[PDB]
Amino acid sequence: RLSLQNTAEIQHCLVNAGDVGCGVFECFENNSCEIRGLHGICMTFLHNAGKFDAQGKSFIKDALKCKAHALRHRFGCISRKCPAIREMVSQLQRECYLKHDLCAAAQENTRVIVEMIHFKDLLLHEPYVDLVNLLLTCGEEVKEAITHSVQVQCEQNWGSLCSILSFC
Amino acid sequence: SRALYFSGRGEQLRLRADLELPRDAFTLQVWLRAEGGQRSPAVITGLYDKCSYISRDRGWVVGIHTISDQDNKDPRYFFSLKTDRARQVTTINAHRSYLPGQWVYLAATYDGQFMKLYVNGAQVATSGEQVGGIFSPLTQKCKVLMLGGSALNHNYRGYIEHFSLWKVARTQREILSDMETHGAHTALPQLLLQENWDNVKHAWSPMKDGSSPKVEFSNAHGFLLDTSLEPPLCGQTLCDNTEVIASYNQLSSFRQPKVVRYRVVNLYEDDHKNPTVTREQVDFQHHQLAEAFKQYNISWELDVLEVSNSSLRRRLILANCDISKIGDENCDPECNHTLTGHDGGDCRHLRHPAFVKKQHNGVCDMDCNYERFNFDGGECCDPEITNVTQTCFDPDSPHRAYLDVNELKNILKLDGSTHLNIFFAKSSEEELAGVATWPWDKEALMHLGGIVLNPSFYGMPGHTHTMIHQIGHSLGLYHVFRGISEIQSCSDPCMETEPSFETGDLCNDTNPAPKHKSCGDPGPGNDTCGFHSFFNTPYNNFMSYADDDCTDSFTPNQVARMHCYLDLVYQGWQPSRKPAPVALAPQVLGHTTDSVTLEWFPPIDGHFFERELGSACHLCLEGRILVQYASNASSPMPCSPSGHWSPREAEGHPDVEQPCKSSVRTWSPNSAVNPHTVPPACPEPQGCYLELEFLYPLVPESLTIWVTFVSTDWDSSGAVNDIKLLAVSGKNISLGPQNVFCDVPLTIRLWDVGEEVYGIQIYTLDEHLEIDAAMLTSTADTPLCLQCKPLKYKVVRDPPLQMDVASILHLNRKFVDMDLNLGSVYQYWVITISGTEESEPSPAVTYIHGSGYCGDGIIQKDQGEQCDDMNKINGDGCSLFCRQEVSFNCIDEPSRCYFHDGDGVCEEFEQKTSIKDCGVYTPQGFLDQWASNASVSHQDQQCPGWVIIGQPAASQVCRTKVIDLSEGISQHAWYPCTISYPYSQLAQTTFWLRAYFSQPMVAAAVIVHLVTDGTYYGDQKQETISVQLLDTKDQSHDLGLHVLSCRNNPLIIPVVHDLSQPFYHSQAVRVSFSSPLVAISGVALRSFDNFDPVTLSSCQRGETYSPAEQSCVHFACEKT
Amino acid sequence: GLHVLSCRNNPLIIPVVHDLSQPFYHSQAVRVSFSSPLVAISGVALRSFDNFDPVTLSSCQRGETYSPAEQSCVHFACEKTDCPELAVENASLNCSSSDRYHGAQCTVSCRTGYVLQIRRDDELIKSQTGPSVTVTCTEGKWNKQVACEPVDCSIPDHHQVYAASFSCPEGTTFGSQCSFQCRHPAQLKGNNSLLTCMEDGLWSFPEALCELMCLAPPPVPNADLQTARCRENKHKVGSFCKY
Ligand SMILES: [Ca+2]
Ligand SMILES: [Ca+2]
Ligand SMILES: [Ca+2]
Ligand SMILES: [Ca+2]
Ligand SMILES: [Ca+2]
Ligand SMILES: [Ca+2]
Ligand SMILES: [Ca+2]
Ligand SMILES: [Zn+2]
Repeated sequence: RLSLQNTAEIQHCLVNAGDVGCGVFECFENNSCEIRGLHGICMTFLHNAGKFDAQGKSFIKDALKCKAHALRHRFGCISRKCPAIREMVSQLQRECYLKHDLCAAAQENTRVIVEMIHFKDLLLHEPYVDLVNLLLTCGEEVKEAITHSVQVQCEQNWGSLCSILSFC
Repeated sequence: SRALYFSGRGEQLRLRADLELPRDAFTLQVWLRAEGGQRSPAVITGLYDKCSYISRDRGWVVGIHTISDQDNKDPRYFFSLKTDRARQVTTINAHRSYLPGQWVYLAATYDGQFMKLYVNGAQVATSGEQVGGIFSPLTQKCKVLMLGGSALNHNYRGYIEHFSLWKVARTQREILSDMETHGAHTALPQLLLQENWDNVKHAWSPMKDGSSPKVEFSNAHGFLLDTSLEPPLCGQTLCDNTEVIASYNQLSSFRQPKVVRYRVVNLYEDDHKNPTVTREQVDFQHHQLAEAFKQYNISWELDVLEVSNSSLRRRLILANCDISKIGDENCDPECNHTLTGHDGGDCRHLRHPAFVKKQHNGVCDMDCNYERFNFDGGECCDPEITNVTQTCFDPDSPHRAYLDVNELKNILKLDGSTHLNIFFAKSSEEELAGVATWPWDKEALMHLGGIVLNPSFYGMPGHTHTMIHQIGHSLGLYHVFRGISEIQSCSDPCMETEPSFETGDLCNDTNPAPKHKSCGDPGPGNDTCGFHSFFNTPYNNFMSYADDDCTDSFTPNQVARMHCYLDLVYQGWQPSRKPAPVALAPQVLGHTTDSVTLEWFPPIDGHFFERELGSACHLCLEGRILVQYASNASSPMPCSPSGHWSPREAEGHPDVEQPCKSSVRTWSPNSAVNPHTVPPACPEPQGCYLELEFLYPLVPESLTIWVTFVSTDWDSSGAVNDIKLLAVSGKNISLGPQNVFCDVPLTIRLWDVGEEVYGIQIYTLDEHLEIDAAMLTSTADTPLCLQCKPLKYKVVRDPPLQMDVASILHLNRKFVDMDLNLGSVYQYWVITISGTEESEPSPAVTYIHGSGYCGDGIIQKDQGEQCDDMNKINGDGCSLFCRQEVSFNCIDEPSRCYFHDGDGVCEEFEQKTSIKDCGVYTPQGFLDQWASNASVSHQDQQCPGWVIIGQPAASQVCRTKVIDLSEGISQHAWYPCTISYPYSQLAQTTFWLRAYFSQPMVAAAVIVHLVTDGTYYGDQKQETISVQLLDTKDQSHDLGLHVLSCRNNPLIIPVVHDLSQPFYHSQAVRVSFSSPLVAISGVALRSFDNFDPVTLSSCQRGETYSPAEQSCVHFACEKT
Repeated sequence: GLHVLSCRNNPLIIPVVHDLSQPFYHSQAVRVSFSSPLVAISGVALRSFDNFDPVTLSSCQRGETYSPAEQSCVHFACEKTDCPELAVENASLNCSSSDRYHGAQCTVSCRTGYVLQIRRDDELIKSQTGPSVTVTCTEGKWNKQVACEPVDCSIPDHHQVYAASFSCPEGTTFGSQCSFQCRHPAQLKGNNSLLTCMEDGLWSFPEALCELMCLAPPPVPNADLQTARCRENKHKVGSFCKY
């Protein structure tokens, strides 16, 4: 259901925007498929890569490069339907994260990622959903910290709604 | 003689210093044949001041470039000149887009004050901006003449012959004399040089590294009696020519009862049951056709073809319903049908998400049988799950409930070359019963053409002349209401306000009409434009959309059109093997005391040789050469191995109606994907490639590609990566990237390819390019043409030949009549003999020996002659039959003719047409006031503002996307040269200019003379200027912000205010902008003609108001 | 367009706004359309201008007038009666008739290097491109006043002569001659440095050039010049000296 003019402008951006920077994911925002936060992903994680350790910086640069390059190359003959677009975006995200060792790098900087993650951000965008879903599969201490953080902000912004949804 | 072939890669030459170079006057004249797709801007020859380090523009340059540099569309010849005394370059271009592959004589004359550029010996450009000598003798050694392309690699691709140059500006008489010499070599005092190319190195030197072009022999300096009878604006074939249609109108022998073999195709089941149309319908429709066309000398041999396939009879043969359509979330009434699932759910909106449970059941569900539910994921299209004849609405399954007519034609592979194949479908549309191929279309003679009809109306009384209307479509007959209803808009150049041979229906006997369904005269309000009513509309004509009962005739012009289209397009359809006659009457070249030369035209189909089947000679041409179109096409599927593919659009002849636009009749990298799917980008520089194959492998001589659209963004590589020739040897001959023009097809010479060649592989990196068709021409006397016999001719005269001559045959289409007598009148005609068979004799020509004839250099108005150039070539301002060509007024015998528009002189009929020569002519102007004083924001001695005062030199030309503003610009225009260039502060200094005028007055518009638009080469932003009008009370009436452009320069800005307020006499115009690169050489008040409410607001009886002078003053006389 | 009704504003006065470039349109009627059945209108009034109407004003010629109050342009019998002796400076007067009666024509033509400025009775100076214009005593009045102005070739810049400074003691008006002086190291080579201005608005051919040569290169320390020709001071731009 993605508009043809949207497809043309996204492929123009991709062939124009380089591998580095937010340029690839900047144009991907404001699309008909409503997959948002990619520009936010790049912007926030390039803010906070300095807070990440040296291995964290290496991993985050590698993941950004993988995302841009792969999402540009594999954006070929996929059907016009948005659900397929979201599925392939999630697949590319998880593939880059697993091939660049998201789990251990997150383990070294659990507090930092706790700082970036926000309840509104996970409530709004499916990318950060994929990130946190993989994060809960990246270490018992890391998943415990992520659960504590998500409970804290979820109850801050929801109150009793968060508790009643989290039955036990 | 000899000619020089330049490949365009830098095979340039410098004139040796042994020969002097003229300083005041000269005349260049060369024969040439320019291949298409030159690197724009392209140079062929030029004089350069090699010692002028900063201003290399001094000198003169000839060549071809595109008018409207941005998104290049107009490749034309040009000449540019800048004398050393002059401060800048003037330039001029050709009148029309140059035709590639044609031998043309080009000349350029400069007398020191008049610069003239003449094509084909006809005047097309004159100017006088540059004055005085080109350069002082002091810099004579600095001047170097260098040919083949500029040092900027602006090379030329093609052939050059007879490089001649005078030291004086020759007259039109002189240049036409030199043209008719066409290669005469002799020394004259004014002739600086006359090159025969025999010893080029004697007077010329090559570039470095031996970049030398090729030397060949001049095939022909000129060819008399140009056979390229181009069809009119609405014309598409030779059948549209007025001369041939008149000849067919006069010759009833040409219209002997036309037996046409037409075949009706019927479909049965496997057991030969359930016909698409019953035999009674076929017989009744054939009888109606016979009754309709016996009076037009037309008889129809009815052939009936039958095909039996039960697997196809059950399914639905949709018409005008594309398979790629349906399910596109948009309602398509032509595709809306129950067997299409109401356009696959687009034309049927309902509460869909209640049937999600119906999915995954493994059984076809009607609610799931829509695009939203993926047509149950193909369950309804699965034959095992359910029947596919009423459920398969998904347009992917090979077992679909429906197909289109084109796929059926692909299955059939019929003999359309010998019969008009008739097919049947469902006529969903109400205005017509189907869509039929035109005679000029690709598929008319191919197995894809035919007429589709609805069996519900076929053979039905009351609905029988609609099939006649479809046949009229198939015979090239335009709609009798064309020119009113079929126009693109009211500005369509095919306005049929009156019945004519070139407007709308192209018939002089068909009254103008709108798209009227009924068979009565349309009432008021039926006009699409609304300008005029309709009188005596041909509703009785079979062609009109009138009801089939009322449509009962065909106008004689339509009869002649059908005759001509049968004779030319449908040669193989008619029975017998009678040879094709000569389309037009033979022409009298010239007569001696007792001998006169006679030539005629080739056969209308063009087949100069015998029409034998199987052998390729049925497409052989003169000189025993062969020319063919693209036979088969293919390309790889994206994201898929191999690909196969077969785009029929990229095959055959070029069919696009208008180039420089994305047209569906062309192959595209985008057009090879699923529309409901993201199109993959074509790969990295290996080359997204489309391969073509030809019907007959052959040793080639030249190749041509009809590009229709191209990406406008990147470089000049033409968006084409490489061309890979496919010979029978299996070798892939790489040609590298080429240069493209959106209209002119790419032409390439194939001299080095001496091997049999069957195909081609075009490689492009473009994601928007389009290719229409391809064509190939063979070398001289190719072996595929030797075995076959060329057609001959016999010339018969009234009175007959005095000597008992059997016409000794005619293979050169030439004869000379020894039998002549002064004053005696003779009638001439010719018969085309294809061996022993006899063709229709050509129309006779009446000639009087020793009498004035069309083409003797003397006008004979009694013959209807409007010009006599003594030349039988169109395009020189005088047509083939002594009628002045459009926009080319001329006098004198022989008629030296000129492009009247744009030369610089205005006349009575140019007032309403030539704004360039006469200006705008509405009663709101237009004697423009020019600046008398000019104050600017950044005034300096280097870049003064007072250059804005008055009209600047018209030789100044706007430069688009300037790298920087040199001091040469400042000498004519003002730009802020004083200010520096800090990129953090260049956007805040609002540079402004105040052009004051000698006497304040209001203006209809504002003329802004932009030398530089201010746009940077690396920036896509067009600079904005805040135009304000400063009046006598100095009120800054800010007209507002407007976008600059070199294309619109001189920019014309309309002026609007409030009616409740009066005008205001504008003393000055202030233009303010944030662009340091904007240079304006002058601002003009396009003054209002004869009205001014300013002082009119205070008038009383006893005092008058000057209309033109636009002020109210006390008066002495009047009121008596 | 659409306007909102109100009893307070009754009678409603609506101004007229249109393109002033286009002429007006003589209103024969006013159409008011509304979707309210309760609207009752008792009269429509055209509140006209004083004396201006570009409609017929757009098509007027010399010899016909335009009535102020009634605002239309019509042919007239009287007016345009003033023909004294036609004197134009720096111009040639080809008079059709020597007498200055009604209908006398005289073509005023600007001479070499002259621009024809046409001053009429009001604030419109229109410099016609044609150097010659025929002023007619239409009913005994010269319909246009004409004059001839001189021309100039502007100041000569470095494009005229490179590596030179241009002095114009008498300006650039027609007949002037500006002198270019070769700024060092450029030197004068030729016959004359006074470039003359013609009627073309462009200066004369360069009778001299300002050649820029580098002097003899200084001896590079601890190095000897290998190029014998370089001991001279005459070394054009790009001359090479090997050390
Ligand atoms: Ca559809
Ligand atoms: Ca189902
Ligand atoms: Ca007609
Ligand atoms: Ca095509
Ligand atoms: Ca004649
Ligand atoms: Ca001719
Ligand atoms: Ca003209
Ligand atoms: Zn039709």
